[PDB]
Amino acid sequence: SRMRAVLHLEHKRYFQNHGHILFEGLAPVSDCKQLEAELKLFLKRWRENVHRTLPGVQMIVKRVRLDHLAAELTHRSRVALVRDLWVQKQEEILFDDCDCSVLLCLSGEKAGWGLFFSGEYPQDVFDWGAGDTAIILRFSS
Repeated sequence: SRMRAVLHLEHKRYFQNHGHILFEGLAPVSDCKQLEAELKLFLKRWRENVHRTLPGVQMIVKRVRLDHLAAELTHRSRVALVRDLWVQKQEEILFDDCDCSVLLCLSGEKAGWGLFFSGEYPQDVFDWGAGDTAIILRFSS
């Protein structure tokens, strides 16, 4: 089982205040590693919109309620996943003008960890070992 997660008003405050927020254990480490395993395989750009080939992406978004959480932080009625990127390093996260992005770490110490943010990726908030990958999720209203 997994507890139901709930945004506290302080998480909202931190995001309103800094324009981003970082959550430990945002998504289950099991779904994460398990998705990364299918991603390393899917390699016969390849890394763009992996959700159009792997059901695991939209299942994490839908089952961890990232979409509703994103909307809640940004005071939107509804957002939806419109794009994604499987990245190996932080410099691959380029500007996107969507309502809210969520970086989700797939492997390593920081696996299952997730960062919500709008605009350009926040340089010194989150990073992952050279052996680790992550996936960036763009949510739009």
